[PDB]
Amino acid sequence: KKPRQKRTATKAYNVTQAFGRRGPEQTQGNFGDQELIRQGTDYKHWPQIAQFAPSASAFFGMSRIGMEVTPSGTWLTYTGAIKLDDKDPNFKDQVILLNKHIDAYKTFP
Amino acid sequence: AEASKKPRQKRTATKAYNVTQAFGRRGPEQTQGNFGDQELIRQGTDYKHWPQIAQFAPSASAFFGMSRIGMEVTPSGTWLTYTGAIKLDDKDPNFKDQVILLNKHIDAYKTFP
Repeated sequence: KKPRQKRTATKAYNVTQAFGRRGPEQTQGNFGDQELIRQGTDYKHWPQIAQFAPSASAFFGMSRIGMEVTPSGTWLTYTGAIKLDDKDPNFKDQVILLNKHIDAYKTFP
Repeated sequence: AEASKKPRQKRTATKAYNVTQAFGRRGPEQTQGNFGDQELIRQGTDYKHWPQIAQFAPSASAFFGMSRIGMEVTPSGTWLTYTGAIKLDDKDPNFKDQVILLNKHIDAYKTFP
């Protein structure tokens, strides 16, 4: 429907449907437990996750942007690091939240 | 330019608060931004070809759905790491212009002080 990068996951159109199953491959997303995958932006903690997502400006501002041609197409590559605010009183909760979702697929039945 | 108060990832660069001010000088280093010619650097989202760049920026949902996310703890703090690739549309008539525009900005900093 939308280009992948503009899709918004919800219960009606979930993370697996929008972005593919989570897995170890370089082309796959690795982020989200079963609850987040099932619900996308309907997830109870979506606001606390979304606080880390870049604005279009920040995405093109902060990131190392590349262009690669592979057999499947031409790709805009991006890499970056976003510093958590360790002064933020919720820092400890933000670490626990990200810990619950990074590579959670490894524990799925 | 009260824009400076927002966390780095929520900043919006404009003529009043440019890419350098919001996101640091472009450069080659591992977590230094490399994107933008002199014109985009000075204008941010006022750049008159911004919409044709922003079409490739991810939604929050796509950012956490598409990307490889990691977390690092270092002497500087805790960092959310991210890598990913966004496919351009080979079948879109505007594809060649899209490639020309992104190539205009990738590592453009190399050609000026």
